[PDB]
Amino acid sequence: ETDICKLPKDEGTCRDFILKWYYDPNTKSCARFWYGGCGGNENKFGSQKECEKVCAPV
Repeated sequence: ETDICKLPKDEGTCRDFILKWYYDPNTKSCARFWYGGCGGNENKFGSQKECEKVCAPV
């Protein structure tokens, strides 16, 4: 959708690890990643369902 969905996965830094989801434009679907708590970007969602609503083509 918006160009935020095309941003790269960014695991960031810091050690407050939380599992997040990001949209992968190459597979047209969201996948999980571990975010460290600092230095990420906006292609980062708390659930697969939210990532898919905001980002996926259908």
